[PDB]
Amino acid sequence: PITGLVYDQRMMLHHNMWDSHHPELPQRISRIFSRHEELRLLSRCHRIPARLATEEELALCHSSKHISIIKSSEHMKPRDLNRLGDEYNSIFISNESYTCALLAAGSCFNSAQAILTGQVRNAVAIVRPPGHHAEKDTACGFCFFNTAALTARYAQSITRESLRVLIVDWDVHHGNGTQHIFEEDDSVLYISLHRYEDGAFFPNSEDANYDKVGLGKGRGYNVNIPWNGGKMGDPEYMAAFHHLVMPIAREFAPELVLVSAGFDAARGDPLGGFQVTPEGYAHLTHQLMSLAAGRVLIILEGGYNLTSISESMSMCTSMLLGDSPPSLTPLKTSATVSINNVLRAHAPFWSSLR
Ligand SMILES: O=C(NO)c1coc(-c2ccc(Br)cc2)n1
Ligand SMILES: [K+]
Ligand SMILES: [K+]
Ligand SMILES: [Zn+2]
Repeated sequence: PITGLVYDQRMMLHHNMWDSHHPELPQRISRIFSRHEELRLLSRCHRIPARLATEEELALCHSSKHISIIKSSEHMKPRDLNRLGDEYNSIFISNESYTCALLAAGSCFNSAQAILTGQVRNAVAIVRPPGHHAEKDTACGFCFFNTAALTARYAQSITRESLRVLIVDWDVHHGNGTQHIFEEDDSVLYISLHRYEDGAFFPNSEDANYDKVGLGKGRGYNVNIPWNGGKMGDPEYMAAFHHLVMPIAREFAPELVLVSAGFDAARGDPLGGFQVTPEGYAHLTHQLMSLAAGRVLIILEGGYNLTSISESMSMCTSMLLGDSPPSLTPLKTSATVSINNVLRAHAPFWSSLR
């Protein structure tokens, strides 16, 4: 089977001109890409071309007002760029930000297209800026457009409306935008694992707690796995996958799996404060490959330790390529509490839960 890879160095143009050291660095993606070359993973992949998303494709998830204001930043002066970005929560904008976000989205669209048309079995998308905090009508948390959400809708747009898409968000932060975009949607199952700390961790909303299970026809199709009081690592993530992610995913039976694959839960990351190892990410990837006839697209989200994310994402690509999972302790009490709270909330909706 063939593994696709998409990477375009033009996504490095998006930058913070008032803090050249801001953690969401252009070098995030070049470091990951270089490590794929060093480890001889890139040469094993089918190279998928990048492309710009169109404005009509952005409209699958975003309002015209939001597309209009971000598009207008392409021709702003530095003072106007600073003012606009300070209007959002945790955003910086450069004149290249809009086109880079278009490239991140269209790269993932081409990757989803390649998977669904059978050109490759699975794929990895080394892209920035990230997507999962972006709402229908707002930029937030380094994200302008919700790449993962857009890719789900794009995939349905080129197959059928009811194509079942699982989005597993293992970025350490809650993907508030992805949850809200699909909150009332039973065609897109959103499962997020995130540091929560009783609502006092970015993006700082109780919308991320385990009891937000969806709305309307979407009740049960939104699974939040919030972590509290603990430096969670491989044992907690493996246990969450065993008890929640994989049983629910199997009952949903997705046809396409997208991973909002932040690597800010990795050890070494100062923004996430967790200790998930590269081998841990390999095991999570390997479990997801058992779904959707292997149709898995790994999409970079957050992740800010340049070595950690390069090592971690490389391990995921190795798994997609078919390499054997690498070698990989009981849980903390609060992790057990978190998993039991999700199990109780979702027992009405998922009969396979135990
Ligand atoms: O990686 C992220 N999401 O996946 C992400 C987005 O914004 C932030 C953040 C912003 C300000 C401060 Br202070 C701390 C964290 N992190
Ligand atoms: K998450
Ligand atoms: K949903
Ligand atoms: Zn994050």
